[PDB]
Amino acid sequence: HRVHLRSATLRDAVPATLHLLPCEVAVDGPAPVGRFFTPAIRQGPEGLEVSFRGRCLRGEEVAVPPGLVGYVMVTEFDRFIGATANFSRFTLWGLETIPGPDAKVRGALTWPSLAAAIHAQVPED
Amino acid sequence: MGIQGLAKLIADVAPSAIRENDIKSYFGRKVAIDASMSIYQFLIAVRQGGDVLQNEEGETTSHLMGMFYRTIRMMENGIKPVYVFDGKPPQLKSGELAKRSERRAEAEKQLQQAQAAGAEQEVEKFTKRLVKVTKQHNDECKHLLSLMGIPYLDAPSEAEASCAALVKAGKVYAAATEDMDCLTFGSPVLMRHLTASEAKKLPIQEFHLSRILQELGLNQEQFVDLCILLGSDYCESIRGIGPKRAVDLIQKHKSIEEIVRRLDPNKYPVPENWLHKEAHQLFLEPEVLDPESVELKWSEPNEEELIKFMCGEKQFSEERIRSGVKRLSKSRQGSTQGRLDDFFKVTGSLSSAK
Amino acid sequence: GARQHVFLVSEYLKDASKKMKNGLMFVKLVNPCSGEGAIYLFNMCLQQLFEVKVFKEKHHSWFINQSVQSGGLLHFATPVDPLFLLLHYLIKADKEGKFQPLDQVVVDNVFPNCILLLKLPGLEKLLHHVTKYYKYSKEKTLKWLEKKVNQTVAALKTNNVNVSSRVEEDYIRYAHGLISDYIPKELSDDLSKYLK
Amino acid sequence: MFEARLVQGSILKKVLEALKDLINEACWDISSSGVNLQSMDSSHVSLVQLTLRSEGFDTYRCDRNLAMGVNLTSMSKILKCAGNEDIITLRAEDNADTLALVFEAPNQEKVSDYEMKLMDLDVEQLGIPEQEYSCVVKMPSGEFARICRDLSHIGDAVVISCAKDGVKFSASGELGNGNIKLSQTSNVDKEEEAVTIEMNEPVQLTFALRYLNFFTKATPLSSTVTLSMSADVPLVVEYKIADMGHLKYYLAPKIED
Amino acid sequence: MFEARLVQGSILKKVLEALKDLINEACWDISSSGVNLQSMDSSHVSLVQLTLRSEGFDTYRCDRNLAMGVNLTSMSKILKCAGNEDIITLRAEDNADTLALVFEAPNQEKVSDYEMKLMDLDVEQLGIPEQEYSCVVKMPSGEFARICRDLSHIGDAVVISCAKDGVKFSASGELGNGNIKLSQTSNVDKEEEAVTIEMNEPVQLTFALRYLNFFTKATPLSSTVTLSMSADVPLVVEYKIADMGHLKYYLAPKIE
Amino acid sequence: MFEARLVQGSILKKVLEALKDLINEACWDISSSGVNLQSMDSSHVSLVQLTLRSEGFDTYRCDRNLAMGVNLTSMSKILKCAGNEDIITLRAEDNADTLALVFEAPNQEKVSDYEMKLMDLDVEQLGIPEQEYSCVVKMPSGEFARICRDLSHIGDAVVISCAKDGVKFSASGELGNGNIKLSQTSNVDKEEEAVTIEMNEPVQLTFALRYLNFFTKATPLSSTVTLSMSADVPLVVEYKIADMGHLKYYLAPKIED
Amino acid sequence: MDLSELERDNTGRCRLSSPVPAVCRKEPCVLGVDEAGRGPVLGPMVYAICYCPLPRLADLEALKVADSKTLLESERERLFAKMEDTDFVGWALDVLSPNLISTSMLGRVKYNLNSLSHDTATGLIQYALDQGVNVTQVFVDTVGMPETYQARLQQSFPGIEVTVKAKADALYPVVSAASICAKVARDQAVKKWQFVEKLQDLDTDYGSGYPNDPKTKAWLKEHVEPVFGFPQFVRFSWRTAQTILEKEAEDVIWEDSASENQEGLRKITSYFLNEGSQARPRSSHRYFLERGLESATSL
DNA sequence: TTTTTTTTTAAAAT
DNA sequence: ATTTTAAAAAAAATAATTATAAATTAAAAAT
DNA sequence: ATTTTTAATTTATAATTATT
Repeated sequence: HRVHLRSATLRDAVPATLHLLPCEVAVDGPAPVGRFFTPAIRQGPEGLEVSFRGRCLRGEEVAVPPGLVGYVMVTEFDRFIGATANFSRFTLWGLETIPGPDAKVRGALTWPSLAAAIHAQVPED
Repeated sequence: MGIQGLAKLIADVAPSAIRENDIKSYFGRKVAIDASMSIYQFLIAVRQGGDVLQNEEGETTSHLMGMFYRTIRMMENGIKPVYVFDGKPPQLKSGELAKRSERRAEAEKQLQQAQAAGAEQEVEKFTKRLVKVTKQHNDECKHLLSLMGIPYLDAPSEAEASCAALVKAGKVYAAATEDMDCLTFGSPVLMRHLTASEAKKLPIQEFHLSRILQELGLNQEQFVDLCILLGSDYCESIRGIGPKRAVDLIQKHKSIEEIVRRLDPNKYPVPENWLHKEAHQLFLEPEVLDPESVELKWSEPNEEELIKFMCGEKQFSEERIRSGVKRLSKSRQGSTQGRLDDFFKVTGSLSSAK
Repeated sequence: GARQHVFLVSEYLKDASKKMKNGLMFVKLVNPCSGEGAIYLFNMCLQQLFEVKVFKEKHHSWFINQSVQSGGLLHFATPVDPLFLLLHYLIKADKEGKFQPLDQVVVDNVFPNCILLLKLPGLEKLLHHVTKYYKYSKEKTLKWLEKKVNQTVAALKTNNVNVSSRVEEDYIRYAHGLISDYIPKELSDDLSKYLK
Repeated sequence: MFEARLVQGSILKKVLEALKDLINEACWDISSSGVNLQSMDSSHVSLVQLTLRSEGFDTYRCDRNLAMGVNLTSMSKILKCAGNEDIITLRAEDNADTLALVFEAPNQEKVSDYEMKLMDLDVEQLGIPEQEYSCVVKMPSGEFARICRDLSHIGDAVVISCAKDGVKFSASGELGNGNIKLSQTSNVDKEEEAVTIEMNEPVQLTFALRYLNFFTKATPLSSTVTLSMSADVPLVVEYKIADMGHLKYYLAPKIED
Repeated sequence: MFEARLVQGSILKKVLEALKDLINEACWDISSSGVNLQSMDSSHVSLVQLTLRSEGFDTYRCDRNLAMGVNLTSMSKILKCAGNEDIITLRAEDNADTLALVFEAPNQEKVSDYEMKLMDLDVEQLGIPEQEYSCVVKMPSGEFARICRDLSHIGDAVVISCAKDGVKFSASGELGNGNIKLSQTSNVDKEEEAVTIEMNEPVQLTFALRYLNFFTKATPLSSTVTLSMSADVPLVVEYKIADMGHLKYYLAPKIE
Repeated sequence: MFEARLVQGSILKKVLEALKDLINEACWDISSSGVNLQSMDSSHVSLVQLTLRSEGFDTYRCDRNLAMGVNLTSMSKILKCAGNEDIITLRAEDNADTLALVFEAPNQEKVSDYEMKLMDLDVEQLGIPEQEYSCVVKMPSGEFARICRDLSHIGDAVVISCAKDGVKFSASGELGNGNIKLSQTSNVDKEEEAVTIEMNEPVQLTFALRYLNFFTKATPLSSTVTLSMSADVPLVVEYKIADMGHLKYYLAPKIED
Repeated sequence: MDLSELERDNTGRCRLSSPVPAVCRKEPCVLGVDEAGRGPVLGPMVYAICYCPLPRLADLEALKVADSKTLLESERERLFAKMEDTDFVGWALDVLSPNLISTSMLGRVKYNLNSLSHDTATGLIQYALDQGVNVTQVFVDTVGMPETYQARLQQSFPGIEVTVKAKADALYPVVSAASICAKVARDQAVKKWQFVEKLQDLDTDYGSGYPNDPKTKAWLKEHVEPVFGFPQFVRFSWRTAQTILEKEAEDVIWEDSASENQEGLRKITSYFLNEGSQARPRSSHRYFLERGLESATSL
């Protein structure tokens, strides 16, 4: 299978905000999450405070560096595929703790810093 | 009304008669229970906000549910009840009827006074006091006891007197009534606060007349002269006689005629037309129904006409009543233990009480 | 509706559409070490191959705005040096021990997008440091790895990686495994000799 | 002032290890010919006949017919203070709240006295009669303790039937019927592992099992137990000590409906 | 119709003591070539194999392929009735779901019968592979149960490996990392305390511990047990009970 | 390099199973004459020490001194692995943060190379005087432990008393009273049964039953016991061992106004 | 009468009270804490302290407060309006939101309603001491056997005598006063409730809150959603709530033991049905194992 | 037209 | 100091709902 | 074989509204 990527969906998308759940859910598709998760954000003593299914969620935005702009992608013998949104801000959430330097996703942020270094072309001598 | 402070008297001066048992200690035991004052218990107890629990037909579904679940609470533990219904009230109850009509009249005048006031807890209290039992409650619960097969009786004079009749012939073990005069009527074993809830977890007070007549040192006539001296509902009471001085007075003179022969008429007079002799005759010999004339059997409760009547006429839940009668049937299947005292005589035997 | 994906890519992806209308395309080619299908992205406007790496970690999910997405699938669309995928097909083509032009070097039927690997200028510039005529050289390729390992000795010095196993002389053991995810086990097992 | 001595010391420890799980308080009645304890439990399901005759005592003595109302659990716990060979000696008094229990060493290196309060009791004296029993089954008490202890785990009620060939122990519940046919062993003349059944009427009556675990807790008193059964009578469980006296345990049968 | 009488069924008592804490409801594979057991545990961690050949019985009747649904805790409490030297017969009906155990006295003094209720459970048999295992250790059962209690006293992390100085049942914990060292081959002619090790490949892998304590409830079955260690497979723990049958236990390792 | 090997550490495993309920955390000491302990309990009521002489150890080499911070539940779970004849060995460095223990076999088959972690605690050693006692009582330790278990269930208090004629174990619980005479059996000459009681002044103190039940848990390492008391001093329960050190167990007296 | 602090913030603990009177700033008063909110699956959890001088205990007993378990809501409101008027009757309550108790009892630590109840009780009596209310007697009818509760409260607070028993609303005046204050406070919180989140076609009238109520059950089954379950108003650890979250909402399991209980993993379903799984180091370097990087497979 | 318990503050006499 | 008529008055269940426990419950574990 | 020494079970208090 060959999956062509549409180039018209890169420029016209809208910035938004994204939140990352510290667990898994069985549903993929439409969900009223801005109705509940967004208005229940309380700026407490340790960042951003919210509850989902009774579990306390402490979290904050993790600073994505420039040179790294988030894209939100919808799937669609040649094939096409098409995005819907772009962003630069995502909100990590830990279950009643800030994950911090022990986060596997904050440690995953430095791998494009490695991938800008492991894949630099070596010049000729 | 009733006997004033007889349970208080046993709690004060003769505490060996009380056996504070739990409800599970009668596994396979036959006992007679007053039904009508339990209907009074379930008319003053089963009230929501002062409004009585009724269906859409406008009939009182409170006491049917309450004493149906009472039969479930006795039978799921392993006690077979016997229910007696008070029919014709005795002719000595005229002063008690006059006082009851007077408190009915002042309670209903207080009901209209509180209804004009606009309060609600006083409306709850006065509707708790006012609601009385006619023949509709009695024959509806008689149809209900026909509808499970646990037998029901119609007492000609008094329900606790019929309990005393069926326990003097040994058809049952006890009388489970919070009214005290069945001990004076002749029932040996009383059960007190058996109408308390399962969730209230109140232990049951047992009152044997053997320990009562032993610790009081009295016969039946001296004990009933003591209980008239505390005060009966039928006759009056002497002004100025307490619990303990009446106990000393029965221990001195043993009869009310010798008591008024050896009292002070200048300080302690009897009421006019005082009828302690005929009240004494009525408490020794009331008009009871014969225990051998009725046979005792606890049949399997029929279910389909039970749930038909109970969900059509009374409009209840299917699952609760069906699980209740299933619990009744499997409790009848699995509560078949036999008691050891049925095959022996009884005799007291004390220790060296020093 | 359907499943939904989250990328994290540079903004140089945005300005590579002024020449070709559909000049970006998501394909599957060979893994540089294991040898199976992995999701890559190629360019010919700016002409750099982009590798996509997923953050598939247990018990994470995304709140897409007015939607939901499970799996925690954060995709890392990052630029990749194509020489690992080149050297896989060169060591496949060196098995018969002959020179072979590039049209029939990168040939695979399971991954049918092998036509894309022949259109890159600077192919001979990368091939000079590891090896018209084309024959794979192992010993020249093991000269090229010290220009990549010791480059990442200084590069992960800026990245401040705690490379200790108690979870210069320790970065060499850590950069031993970094390229080993992109070269097979036949090429990295002799690097213990070449770290002296 | 009641004073009693006895030779085999641990027989009292074993019988009050039997009484402690079933009877919580008992009245120790002193007679002229020995000590008798006819008790009946708090739920009217059991009766225990402790005949402790004076022929088995070493130096028995009796001033009057004493009756000590005794809470049995704590004094059974301190009767457990004596050893398996320690000699048990009793001392009492008429106007006293204390019963003296003398525990002494078998080599007499240690002589100890324990006392306890005797909280006075009132016991209904249901008089046992003497009657013919249809199925008198002398049978090992170790085997009986085995059968009741592992028929505890199968259900709640055993049904005991009998015939000429043997006796039946049939316990039911949710987990089927555990019907046990004990063979009448009249062929062997062993003293302990002998099952002898008197054949008068084949009775089929049903019993309890948790309560039977409360009765059968004293197989080192006698190795054999006499089970006397008849039609709708209370059970007789006889724990015969050969010269101390005959201990009898009583259970009412379950009724049918 | 069943007629399965064994001379001494304390083997059956010991295997249902060893199963009543690990598995609650299981399947007895009933076949004409012996008695087999095959059931996964409560969380799909361990499979059972009691490959009991029917040559030890007096007779063996199996009319049809019975799919036996039995719960083992309650019927283990049933089997605890039998003595250590008792004679035990197993009987079941042909068309009914009811199993009727028979216990018989050694000196024919009683006949003891246990009718007991059952329901039809699911039967899911699986195949078995066989490979030349990396480390096969013959080492006795009682000291194995002792050292599994000892490593259970350590913590909840044990690693098993072999080397040329002997096997180590190395247990790691917050108390401290401890070792149990045995000989490679024992010169003791007494077979109840002899340890010998067959080796093909030394490797170390991590195990669970409550499942190990479930495995070591088969202590009075046999004196010696042969354990064969191999990687990327469940373990094989061959409790060989003479010639009438053998017990096997499986345990897939931990992930590191 | 701290080592301690014993052919049979039965005394070690018995006292280290016994002390698991006395002190939750008891820091040891490394001494020239062996191992040393001086630790108080959690409620600060009872005092215990350990002193083992370095004669009978196989390889006891002492380099310097270090306060061995020892968790006693770690000693319970790490000397619970020792069997009937497991040959113990201790191994440590000069400044090891852990401590390794080796348990070899009589037939050299099994070796249990276990290691325990050390926890750092503040160390204090109270001043304990050594003098001559008012009454010295020597009696069997198994007999002492079983009669302590006997008269501890009767209440919560014990009255200690001794004389030249005998030793009084008086204890008056809320259930009742119980007193034990001990006779001087020095005519009988056994190892533990040779009771030798020397007396200087009859003194009477009160003590605690439940902490004495903790104290009696180290019984069968030493079949004999020495008791020793004076006026308003702690009682010294001496579990002295004829070849491996001694165990002196302390408890302060209560006050009764 | 203060309620606007509940309206501006109803996520954590909120304090609703009355100021300290002049005579209670000098006299050693009495203390009373009882419960409302430990019952239902909806609503907040209210503990209240009432306070009154020592000579006024007979006046509080003559105020007819102790019969406050068989009442009606309008009569509760008028008696509340009766006891708010007098200066010697003052009430102080720290209301606990269902957010606060649900985030308490569902952490790593399996926290407890009775433990959080005594923690709220200790913070309440410490704040009552720090407000200038001198007391000597403390009467709390808390749930459970009260002897170790009294020992714990006496170890925490030695200067003030703590006297706790069971079923003490019919025995002590300030206990039933705090009970009826917490009950009318709970009904005030739920009959005038505003949420945190936004809603459409909403219904504030939900029921009484208790799980066997039919209106509460109907609201509890009609406002269930698959992705989030419920708003902040609903407790998330109760058996009816856990029943309908496992029924209607999707399977949500967390990194801790959220009904998963996995130690060691590697089930034999993935060892015998599959013959050999691939033993490839997909996390080839320890960087991708320590940072969770996996190679891409498919879309 | 059909049942009476419980404290308790209470005035009041042996 | 107690003893107590009398006035008044409180005053009365009960399966369903749940969280939180409490002696009970087989069972290791050691005599 | 008992009697510990525990843990993981089965029914226990304290609440509430309705149960109709």
